[PDB]
This record gives sequence, structure tokens and C-alpha cells, in this order.
Amino acid sequence: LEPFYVERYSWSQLKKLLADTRKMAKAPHDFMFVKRNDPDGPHSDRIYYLAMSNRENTLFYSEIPKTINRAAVLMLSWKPLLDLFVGIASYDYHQGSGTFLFQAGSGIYHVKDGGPQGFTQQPLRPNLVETSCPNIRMDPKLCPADPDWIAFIHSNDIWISNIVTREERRLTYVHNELANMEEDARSAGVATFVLQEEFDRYSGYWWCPKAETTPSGGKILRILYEENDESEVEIIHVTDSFRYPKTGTANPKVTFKMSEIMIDAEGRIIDVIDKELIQPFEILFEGVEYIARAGWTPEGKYAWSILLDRSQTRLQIVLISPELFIPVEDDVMERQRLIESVPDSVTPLIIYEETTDIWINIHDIFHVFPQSHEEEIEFIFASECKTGFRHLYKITSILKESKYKRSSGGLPAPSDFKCPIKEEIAITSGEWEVLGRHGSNIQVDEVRRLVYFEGTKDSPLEHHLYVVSYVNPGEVTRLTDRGYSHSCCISQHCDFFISKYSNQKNPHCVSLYKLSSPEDDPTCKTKEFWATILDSAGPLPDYTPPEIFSFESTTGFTLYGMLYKPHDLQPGKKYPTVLFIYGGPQVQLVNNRFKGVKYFRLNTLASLGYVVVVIDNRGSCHRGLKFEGAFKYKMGQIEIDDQVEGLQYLASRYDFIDLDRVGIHGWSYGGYLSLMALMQRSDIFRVAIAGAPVTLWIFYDTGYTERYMGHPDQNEQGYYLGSVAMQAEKFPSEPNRLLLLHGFLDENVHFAHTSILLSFLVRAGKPYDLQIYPQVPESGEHYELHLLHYLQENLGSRIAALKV
Amino acid sequence: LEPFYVERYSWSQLKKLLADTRKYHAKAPHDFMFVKRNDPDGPHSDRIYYLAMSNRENTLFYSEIPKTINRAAVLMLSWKPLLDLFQIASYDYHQGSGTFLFQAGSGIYHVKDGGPQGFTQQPLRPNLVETSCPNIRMDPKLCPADPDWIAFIHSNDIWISNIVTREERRLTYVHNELANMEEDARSAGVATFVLQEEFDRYSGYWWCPKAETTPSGGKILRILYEENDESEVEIIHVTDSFRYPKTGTANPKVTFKMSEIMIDAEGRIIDVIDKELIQPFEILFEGVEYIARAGWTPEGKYAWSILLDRSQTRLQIVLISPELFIPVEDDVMERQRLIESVPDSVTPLIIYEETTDIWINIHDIFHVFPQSHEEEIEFIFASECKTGFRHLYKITSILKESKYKRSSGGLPAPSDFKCPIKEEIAITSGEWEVLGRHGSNIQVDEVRRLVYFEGTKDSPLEHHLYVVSYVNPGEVTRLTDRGYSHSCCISQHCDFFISKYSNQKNPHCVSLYKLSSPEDDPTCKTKEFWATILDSAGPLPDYTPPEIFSFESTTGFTLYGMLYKPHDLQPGKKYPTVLFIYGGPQVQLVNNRFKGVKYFRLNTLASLGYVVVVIDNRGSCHRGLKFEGAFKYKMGQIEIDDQVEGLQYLASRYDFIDLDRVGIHGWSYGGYLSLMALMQRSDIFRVAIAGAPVTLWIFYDTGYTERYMGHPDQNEQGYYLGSVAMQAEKFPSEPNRLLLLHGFLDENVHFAHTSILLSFLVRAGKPYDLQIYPQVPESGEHYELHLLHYLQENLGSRIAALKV
Ligand SMILES: *C(=O)C(CC)(CC)C(=O)Nc1cccc(CN2CCN(Cc3ccc(Br)cc3)CC2)c1
Ligand SMILES: *C(=O)C(CC)(CC)C(=O)Nc1cccc(CN2CCN(Cc3ccc(Br)cc3)CC2)c1
Repeated sequence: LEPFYVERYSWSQLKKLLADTRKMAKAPHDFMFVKRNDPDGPHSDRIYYLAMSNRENTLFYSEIPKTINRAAVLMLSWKPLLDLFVGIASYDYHQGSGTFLFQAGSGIYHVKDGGPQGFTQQPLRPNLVETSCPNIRMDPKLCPADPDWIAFIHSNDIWISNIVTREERRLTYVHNELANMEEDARSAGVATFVLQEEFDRYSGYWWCPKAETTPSGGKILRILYEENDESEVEIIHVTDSFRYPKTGTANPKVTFKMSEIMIDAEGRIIDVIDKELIQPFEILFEGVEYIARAGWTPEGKYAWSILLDRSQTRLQIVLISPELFIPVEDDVMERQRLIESVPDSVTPLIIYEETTDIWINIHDIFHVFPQSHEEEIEFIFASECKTGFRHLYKITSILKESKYKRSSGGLPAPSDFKCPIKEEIAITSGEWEVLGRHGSNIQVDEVRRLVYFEGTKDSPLEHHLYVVSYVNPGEVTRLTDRGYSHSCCISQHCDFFISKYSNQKNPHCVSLYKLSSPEDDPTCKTKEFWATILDSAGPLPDYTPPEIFSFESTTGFTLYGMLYKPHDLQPGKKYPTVLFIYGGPQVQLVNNRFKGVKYFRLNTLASLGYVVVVIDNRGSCHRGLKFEGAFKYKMGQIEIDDQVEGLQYLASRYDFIDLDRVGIHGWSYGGYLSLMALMQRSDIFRVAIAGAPVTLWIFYDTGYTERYMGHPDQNEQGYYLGSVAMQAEKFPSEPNRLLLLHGFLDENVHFAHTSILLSFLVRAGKPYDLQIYPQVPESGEHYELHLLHYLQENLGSRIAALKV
Repeated sequence: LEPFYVERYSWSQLKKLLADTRKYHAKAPHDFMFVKRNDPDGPHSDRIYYLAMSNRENTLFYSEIPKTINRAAVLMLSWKPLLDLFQIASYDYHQGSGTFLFQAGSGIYHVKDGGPQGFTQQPLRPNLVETSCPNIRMDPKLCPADPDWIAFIHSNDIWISNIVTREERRLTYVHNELANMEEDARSAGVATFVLQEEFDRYSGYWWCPKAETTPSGGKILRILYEENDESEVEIIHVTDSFRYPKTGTANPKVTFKMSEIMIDAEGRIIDVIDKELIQPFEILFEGVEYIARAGWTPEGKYAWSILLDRSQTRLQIVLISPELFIPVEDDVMERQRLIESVPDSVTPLIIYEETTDIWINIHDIFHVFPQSHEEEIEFIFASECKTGFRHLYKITSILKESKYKRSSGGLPAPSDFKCPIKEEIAITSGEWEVLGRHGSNIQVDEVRRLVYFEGTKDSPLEHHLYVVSYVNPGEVTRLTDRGYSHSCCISQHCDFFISKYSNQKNPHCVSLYKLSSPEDDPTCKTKEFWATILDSAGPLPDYTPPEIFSFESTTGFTLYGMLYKPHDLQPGKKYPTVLFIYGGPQVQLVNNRFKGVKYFRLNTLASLGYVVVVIDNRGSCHRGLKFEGAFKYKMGQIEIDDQVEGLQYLASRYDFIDLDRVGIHGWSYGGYLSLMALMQRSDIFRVAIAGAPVTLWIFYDTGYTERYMGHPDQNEQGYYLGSVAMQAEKFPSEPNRLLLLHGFLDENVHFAHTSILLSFLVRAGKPYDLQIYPQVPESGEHYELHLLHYLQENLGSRIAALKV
């Protein structure tokens, strides 16, 4: 077996090869179905969605016909909703009025369609909500109880504004804009860094969905909101500063607050009264670090919240009445009556609690049914804690009076607020998970008593839509067709669903499917193709996809992988190998989806004469909690074994793989593992190429690394062995093997990780190559050019072998 | 001619090689002072105090100068430690009392020796100057009028302290340590960044050398000081804040202040009166931007200052009477009363003014004789503005009353303060310069009416000590021996001089020389070796020194260079050349000094089989102002021509030079020219290694850049052509030719320079290599290791030749 050598292109030649092969907007999303209610008309519903037609992301609509010509395929035409000459990231809507509310760059706008007014046949002019606020307004939301009232964040304080009457008013006075960030670190209604970046919670205030009518003729509106104090949180810089809770250090001091807003009969604000918790957050919510999720029950009786402890091994779903909040009062004497007056039976209600010895994965599945009984709450939740796979559970919890009393003046023990679990039925089960992250959620048909959900049941390589009864869980019907991975949303009316779908050979496609039942059985569901929303681009003419392989690992698990064979493969020749890797939690690289957009250059590597390989090691997602928990306290230690094992599987199966010329490359956690690969297994990996690597886990934030490695004090050995900067001596003492890539202005994986590794590489007397991208297509073009040229000169070409 | 290729060592072998050649390898005695013993029975005439080292702290030593020597033998002066080790970079001294003052770590200490109290025979214990000041005290100075009083700087304000009574007091209230430096950017008695970095002025206050006695039996002590406001100056951050005046942008607002301190008969402070100039600085000193130097006349009658304009083409010497300062008064009537109280005859006295079409070079030479006439002042100054070479000039200026009167209410016209010149005599002349920087200065013997000075009269490759009369200047006697470059100081008594000397073959020695006259003529001076202070290490066996060469350039100047011939030079073989370079203003690499300490590694390159070349192109110092003025407005445009001309001279003279394997390397301005070399002349230079280079003149400071390039608006093309980051597309599209080296925390040539270059190299599609030193001997050893390997792999070795 002779060694294949890649063509030794010059720098200018390689650049021209990439500019030619290089020569992709956001697919329709955030769908919403509105019924026409016109017996005489041809359409049943109108759908609204956000999409990109190099254009602005904007609102569109399409008409859903009552019947279709089944010999033909219906292409829905995209009608623009807005009359334009930046982008809309998201939008709010209110069914009873037809009111849209959205943000577009610097402005908060509104229009009306599909309400009691009716349906437009032409683009609508966006109506600016006028303001006196100097700076940018963020996170706008319609009040569900009254669509004339919006809310938004301005300079870390909550504001409200009436779109009809032009009235505007600040609700919180927690921050001053002229004051600097070091002295003033408080905020209201805003999710802080860690909750946005590690828990995917972006809003920090929640409109109460119902209005309480006052005897006078007016009404009371409410806003639950978190208030944050980041004073004791660590500060860091980059070429102004921000608050980054480094692992083992302080997270922000949190609490819940209620803004109570009084309006008269004419829609004019009578007064605003900010209210705080009757006892501090630490007392009521013992051991809780993070407010992971929050909201209200359907009728606004209780606020709810999903609460985590610091270690993220204890989760709590807690109901919170508005009666628990009392006015923020100056005078302690006037205040003391307000505390005593609140009854002792009015308590926080921990309606659900669970624990794990691995970690809690937060998700967006949580559905609360209407209250049939004052003493009970009925809801669907998802959890991995019972079986190690995420499954839907229908739960009923009794709302009994707490044994603890506030008049006694004592402090409450852990279990004082626990509610008894009356019922707890498993809706789903098996060796596969329900998806609750990144848009995946449930849709609950309350009439037919069904629940739609996305799952890995048919394969860990494909997401599919399913439906099941929640009253008597039996058969789970798959609604999406096999051979594609899907991403779906279901109409609020539960008679339609849309799927964004693709597989390895075919680019993404968006289609509408009508749902039906047989007359005899409403429980049973069938689907029928209705129309195309976005047609597939067609198979890319010069992109050759990889083959999804697998193998039975010594670890017990099956491990899946992608293999790009070298193009124009000559028999009796062995080829240089490039291992691409991410390998960290919350990500799966290997699945039946189209990879020719993001990972197009893995094809390009195959075209040059490289064997590209991707392998999802233990710790990757969509394989259950036990699979994910394999590296708890052991980040860096187990991942390369999996990668090497899968690499050796392919080597004995395919002798076109040269094991002597193996390179590895990854970004972020992939860069981390690329460095570990060169440190631990230099016998296997000739070159490592680390992009934005994590080199030292004490430099990373609380929410992420404490979940997977615990508090640093309790795991000095795990933090040591998993940090590459504290093991610089283990890198090779020969150059052209280690390449570091990093942006200067990196917000997640700071340049500190790179420069501390560099600082320790200099101590150890070890060689490295470095590239920087100080601020953009230009950087990406240069990265790919430099990367290919590096693999050529130090791995693939004939000079590569002669260099050693 | 066969090409020689260097032996391709591994990274471990090179590290080892460097470690062994380093294994065989301290501040030489400096800041000397001669104190007379005054004992007609003792064996010693003088004791000499000096700062010196032996990896030890730099500390004060003393040595005994004997009245006679054994003239056959050679006397080694033994170093007696003056201080007892603690439970020093500079020092102050009071002759009449024998008081030493110096900062050592956080503390300011004092001891007594060589005064009335006599001479110690053992080390003294340093006495701490006690303080209530929280922060570190800087720049301690003794009041020459009273040795009980010191001044120091603390949190950018001036303080004083009495070392007998322990009274401590704050004189200025200009800065608040609590306030952040965006708000608080004022300082008192401190030289700002540009004046420390580009003019070598470190102190910003000056004690008046005499005390004015009061009627009560007390006295008035005085301190002249500069007050700086840096509010309008540009700020930069480096991984704390910096006030960095970028070229074309604002320098600090400056003024002179005067602090009148009233002391009673028993040495207690009665009062402190802060005093400002009668009219603002801009009115009294029209056109002045920089306070370059300042002090007092010997009798404390006037303050003097050397004032520069922004272009640095006008130098003034002004006398500033203490009568020009009135107290600070917020009250408007009280202040207006004080202006009219000062006579109109009290005026700034511009005793000297010069101009040039090139630039003013600031120096430390300025000597004022005792005032005989109240309307005449006599002084020695040095200047290049007459002949183009720096020479000593004795001047007598007449102190007439100005024509401008403060009562008339107008503003002074630009020459109203200019004194007439009664006499101006050249003490020296010729095609060579007097040295006035980096310790070089004059010593004026006022009895014999001679001036001792250092200069380049015998050669531009050696500094020598000379003496000449200032009354009837004729014969200039060289006092130092040929075949060595010298750095000297003369005893205040003018009967001794010390020389720190070396040459190309011999490491540095420090020897003492006694001065005498023949009995018939005190004007004539002879020298005799007296004793050694520091013995030579001897020629080191490892180190082969370079040969100095010269060539007659086409530009009309002789240009000098150094040549390291390869070690074990083979017949019929051509070797790879490394051109090492600085090539910027104020520096001379090529002279008859020992280069085996700092430039040892140029010898190491010759031991590996490289030809090493150093050439002092036009712009270098020690060749007069015309030679230096070559690149006026044209930095980066002429330097490489001279380098390439000198290299071609050596090539046709020596067949062992391989002109197809030339690399270039340098730091700071040498890194700049290394980039320019690869950009302008890719034909000659294969590889360029640029260390901490200026890539953009608009990012460098005012004091340096505007001196040589003028203001950017006056020189659009020079700034474009001279800034390499503006011309990234002119770099090669072959990799392994450009290596950038930079520290991350550099505060002179900032990382900004490299990061913007990288941005434009990335945007232009050009390859580069990069190494960083995030903060130390480790950094240096890795730099050397990487630099030898980089040249091996990309210029010298066999693989390098194949790699093209
Ligand atoms: C890591 O998680 C972060 C954020 C997602 C943060 C540190 C990161 O930095 N991601 C990041 C940085 C730079 C570029 C990308 C996009 N990435 C590049 C690699 N590409 C595969 C590939 C492209 C070209 C060639 Br040649 C080989 C391989 C996938 C997309 C992400
Ligand atoms: C430039 O003037 C500055 C400040 C003095 C500011 C940018 C500077 O950075 N100087 C600087 C940086 C780093 C190292 C030095 C010391 N310098 C290195 C080169 N050396 C000669 C040499 C050593 C090794 C080899 Br291999 C070849 C040549 C002289 C000392 C200065």
C-alpha cells in the first residue's frame, strides 16, 4: 500500500480554488395559524411566519386552501405582511384583536391582521410606537389581557406604553444610565449573561395573562419579573466590560418582583405599585441559584417557575401567588401590618421536585391544564430523572396549606412547601428521548386529549413528529416520513403541522401537512401532504455527502460517525486523514441531515485527497442521560478514546486510511479536544488545529462548567486533568504539529484561554503556530485558505513527509 | 560556488544548544561621586560612592582613593558596602551634611556619611522616612537649602517630609486617588508619558537651592513644578488606563507652578502657599508645547527652562523669576489686587533662541556660571543649529526690561521677552559631535576655566573624553586611550575621572584616572592610571567578535557596518545571510564596543553557518544632524536602500555571501524596517522577522513621530508610504517569508500596531506567521529557540531550499 500525496498547490492557487468552489437565507419559521372563518371563501386558515426572501428577515403570510388538487403539488406563494422599501428576529401576537408587535432594529412597531377587523390583501404599513426614551428599547411584549398595552426593557428597567393613547411610563427604578457599570450593577426584566448563554432564557419579565376588574370600573394588570444584582459578580474586559460569573465564583443575587398597574375606565394609568416578596428569595426558595424558566398559569391565578440549585442536580416547579407580594415600603411601621395581614396558608407551592446524580437538562416543555378543582393542579412536564431518557409525564399535585406559619416568626425547613403528588402517569417511555430544546416543544390538543411531540424513537439519527393520548397512553403514532430528520411545529388548532426536513443527500425543505381522524375514532391520527412552503434547492451537483457509519464500542454503547471517502479513490493507495470534532455536551454532529452548507468544506477536503471523519463520542446528545453523563467530572479524559476507537474501526475496515498521517481539527470544545488529542495521543495524531479552544476550565462560566464538572473546590483533580494550559509540558517538542486559531474579540471563549495556554507553552519551551482574526467573510476566507495550506504542507503533501 | 546548508537540528537539539552556550553567562558601577577626606595624616584623598551589582540588588558601595600608588603594581579598589541589608536605582546627596536619600522598594530611606560627622568604617543602617501616606512614594529629593527636608510624589501630588521632626505635609491637591482617571487626569510634579519616553525627563519638580530668610528667624523654601492636565489626551487600555498622546492629537495642557513653604526658627511649617503664573502659560510662552528641561540658577535667583514648540524646530531657554508667581486666589478682587502689585519689569527672559529646518535634539548639557552683573547672565550650552554638529558654546545674554507692560492691558508680541546676545563663542568645532545624552555631560572647572566633555572627534566609532579652555578655546586634549569606546564621569573637584570602557574584542572595564597639570601651565592636562574599579572578564573563548567595515556610499556618506564571518569557513561555498537591523533615529549599532553581551546570539548564528550583517543606514546618530536628517518626512523610504547597498558591497567583496538566501530581523524600529524590506524589496529578502514593529505612524506618539515626520496633515504621502499596515497588499503571497513577534502588554509600541497589520494582511489575502509573549527569561529563551529554528527551516537548511 503506497501513500497518496495531495497536490502541492501554492498559496495563490489554493485561494483561487476556494473562491471558485465557494461560488442560503433563513428558512420560514415562527409559524402561526389563524382561521379565516368564512363559509363562502376558499381558504380555511392563513399562516404567518418569519422568513428571508441577501434580504431582511421579515413577516410573510400564505393562504391555506380548504381543498387541493391531489394530482398536483401546491406551492404556497409568500405574501409580504409589511409595506417596506435590519430584520425581525421574533414577534408577538394577540388573537382577539389581530395585533402583531415586533422590533425591527431601533424601533418597536405594530400592525393588525386576522382579528375582528379582518384580513388584508396588501402589505401593511408598520406603525411605530412613539417614545421619549433616548436609548434602544428591547424585548417588546403585548399584554395578553389588554392589547393596547405593551411592555419593553430600556436601560435595564421595565417600561410600559399604550399604543392607542400614546401614554408611556417607567415601572422600575433599579438602574441609572449615567452611572457606570462597576458602581451600578442592578437590572430588572433582563436575563443575565449565564441564563441567556447557558440556559436559553432571554426574557426576564412575564405579563400576567388576565385582568382583575376593580370595583371602580377600571382594572389591575400585573408583570412578574426577576430583579438581578450583579455587584459581587466578576468583571472582565475586551477591546467596555461585562459581568461574567467565572466557575466557583458568585452568580447574581436574584429575586422575584410584581409590578401592579392600575388603569381607569378610559385606559389611563391611575397608579403603579411595585411589590416585593413577603420573605426574601433565600428563605422562600431554599438552595436555589438559578431561575431557569418562568410564566403564569392559563388564567393568571399563580405565577410559576422552574428553579435549580447551584449544582443543577435538584429541579423544582413552584407556583407563586400574587398574594405573596407586598408593596415596597419605606416605613417599617406601616410595612409591619402588610406582612401580618397576608394569611399564613398563602405559601409557595412546590408542585414538583426531582433529583439526579448526573445533571438536570432544562427544556421548554411545560403545559398547565385549566383548573377543574381549587385544591389541585394538573400539568404535563418532561424529565430524564426517572429512566435516564426524556419522557412526558402527566402529573397532579394537591395544593394543601403549608404546615409552616409566618405569624410564628420561625424559618421554614426544606420540605415545608412540598405538595403531595396525587398522580404521575408516564405518557411516553422507551430507549429514546422526547425533544424539548431549540424550538422543539409539545402541542396539546385538549379536546381529543392528545399530545404532539418530537422524538428520537425511530432512530438517534432522525427527529420525528409523534402523537399520543395523555389520558390513556398506548400507541405512539409517527406522523413524519422516515429517511429524513424533521423539525416541526403544530397549528394551535391541531389540524395542521409544518415540517422543516432534510437528509444527507437533500437540502432542507418546508412542507405543510393536514391532520385528520377517522370518523369512528378521534384518538387516531393520519396526515396528508397539503402544500410546499419552501421547495428544496435540489441535490448539490458537486457536493458528495459522507456515509453514516457505526460500530459497537468497548464502552458498551453504539457510536455513530460520518466518513467522507477521498474523491477519485485509487486502489492500492493509503490517504491522509483529517478528523473533524466537536465532542462536547448539548451537540450531535452525526445525524441524517444535510451537511453540505455548514460542513461543505469537509467535502472540499475529500476532493483534495483527504479522508474526513466525524465521530460523536460519549457526552454528545440525543442518546440519553447515561450516555451524556459518561464524562461527568472527567471532561477531556474519555473523549479521545472514543475518537481513536472509531478511527481504528475504520482503519481495519478500509485500508485506504493511512494511520501515520492523521490530523485533527475542531472549534470551541472541538479545539479543546484537538489539543487534548495532541497532548494525550501524539502517537495517533500528527497535527492538531485548535480553533477558539478552552484551555483552562476555571476561566469558563458557572452555568456550563459547574454542571459538567461540579464546583472547582470539590474537583481540583478533574479541573486539572481537563485543563490543557496546566499541562503544557505534555505537548510535543517538535514544531508544525500544533496550530492555534482565535478571534481577539471573543465573547464566549475569551482570548485569555489562548494567551494563558501561550504563556504556559513558552514556560515549557514548546513550539506552536498561531493565527488571529482581530475583528466578516474576509476572516473566514483566510481561515479556510490557511487551514488547507497548513494540512497540505504539514500533513498531506510530499514535502509534508520529507519535512519530519 | 556550492551552497552551504546549516545542519538541520531538531527543536530539542536547538533548545539544548542554546542552553549550553548560555551556561557560561550585573550593572557596572555608576552614578559616581567624589568626597574629599580632608585628613593630612590619613592615606586617602577621596572616597568614591557608587551604585553597583554583583543576581543581587543594586545598592550603594564605597571605595578609598589613596594619595599615592605603587606605579609598577595595579591597584584593585575593593567594594565596601555602605548599607546594611534591609530587614536602589538612584540617590540624592547633600555635601555639607553628608545625607544620602534614596528609594528602596516601597520605602524612602536615608543615611549619613562623609559630612561633618565623618566617614564610616562599616555598613550603615538605612533610616526609614516615616509616612502616613497609604500608597507608594516616588521620586524622593533632598532640599539642597536644608537637608532635614525632602520632597516626594504620592498619588500624582507633591508632598514634603522632615526627616528629623517627622512632620509630613501635602503641597498640592490636584489629584484624587479615589476618583477614576476618566474623571481625574491632573498631576503635579510628575513628567507625563511622552516626556519620560521621548525626551528622557523623569522628574517634574525642582527644589530651589537657596532659602530666603524671614524677619522672624524662619525661612521660605521653594519648589518649582509642572502642573499637567491630561483630560483632552487620548486614552488606551492594556490587559489600567494610559494617557497616550497619539500623533496629530492633543498633548497635555501644561503650566509652571511655585510652592512657597514658610518654616519657623525651630524647623516647623508655618504656612504653605501655592502660586500660579501671573498670566497663563500660553500667553507668557507663546508657541511652547513641551517643557523639555528645567532647574534653577546656582544662587536660586531664577528658575530656568528649555522650551520646545510642537514641531520641535524652535528651542528657547527662558529665565523665570519667582516674582512672576502670585498666590492662587478664587476671589476676583483679591486676585486682581495681586496682579497690579507685581511690577511690569518682572518678565520672562528668553536668554537663548535657536531654530532648525531638521529637528531639535534635546540634551542634558546646560551650565550657568555665578552671576557677577545683575543685568548679565553667562552660560555654557550645546547646539547643532549653527554648523550641523553638536558643539559647546559659551554665551552671555543681557537681561533688559521688556517692552511689553502688564499695565497697558495688551498681550505680549512674540519677541518682547527676547534678551540680546552680548557674546557668543564657539568652545569647540569640527566634523564631529559633543555628546549630551544617556549620561554624557560636561564638567566645568571654574578655577582653571576648563570644560571636560565627551565626543566623536577621534572617530565616530569611539566616544572619548576631552578637555578644553572655555575662555580662549584652542587645543582640545583627548584624555582617553585609543582602541576603546569610553563612557566617563569627572569628579566635581576636577582632579579625577572614571572610564567605563570596552572594545570589539574586550568586555567592559571600569578604571580610575588621576588628572594633573605641568607646573608651568594649569591649562594643560595629563592623565595617569590610578586604580581599577571593575576588572575585565577577559576575552571569552566561545565568542568570536565581528569585523567593523565601511563603504563609500553613492549618497556621499561613509556608512559603517559589522560583519560576522561564518565559523569554520569553507573554500568554494556560499552561506545564507541574516541582516540584523535597528536603523532608526537616536541609535548607533556599529561602533568599537563589546557586542558579546547583548548581541552574543549574532555570534551563535555565525557558529551555525550564517553570515551576519549590521549596517548603520542614514538616520543613525553620532554622525551629525545632516546625516541624521536624511529621512525627514520620509521614514521607511531610504533605510533599506543603504542596507541593500552595504550588502551588495559585501557580496562583490566576499564570494561566501549568498544573495539568494538573505533574511532580515529587528526589533521596534528594526521590526518596522524588516517589514519594509520584505514589502519594498522581495527580490533581495527571503524572510523578514519583525519584532514589536511600528506598522502605522498615526498610532505612535506626538513627541517622537512629529519630530521626524511632522504633523499628518502636513505629510499625507510620508505617513502613507511610511506606514506598512496601509500597504498590506504589497506583501508576498508566498508563506514562510513573514514572521511577526509581539508582546501583548507592550506600552511603547502597542499590540494595536500588530493587530491592525494582521487585519489588513487578512483582508488582503496574505500569509503570515505569529508568536506572542503574553507577559521574564522564559520569553527570551523561547524567542531565541523559535528564531533559530524559523531561520533553519525557512532560509538556511536543505529542506528550506526544497520548500520553495
Ligand atoms: C464555539 O462553540 C464557538 C461558537 C459556536 C465559540 C468559541 C465558535 O467560536 N465557533 C466558530 C468559530 C469560527 C468559525 C465557526 C464556523 N465553523 C467553522 C468550521 N466549519 C467546518 C469547516 C470549515 C472549513 C474547513 Br477548510 C474545514 C472545516 C464549521 C463552521 C464557528
Ligand atoms: C524597541 O525599541 C522596544 C523597547 C526597547 C519596544 C517595541 C522593544 O520591544 N525591545 C525589545 C523587545 C524584545 C527583546 C529585546 C532585546 N533585544 C532582542 C534582540 N537582541 C539581539 C539578538 C538576539 C537573539 C538573536 Br537569535 C539575534 C539577535 C538584542 C536585544 C528588545
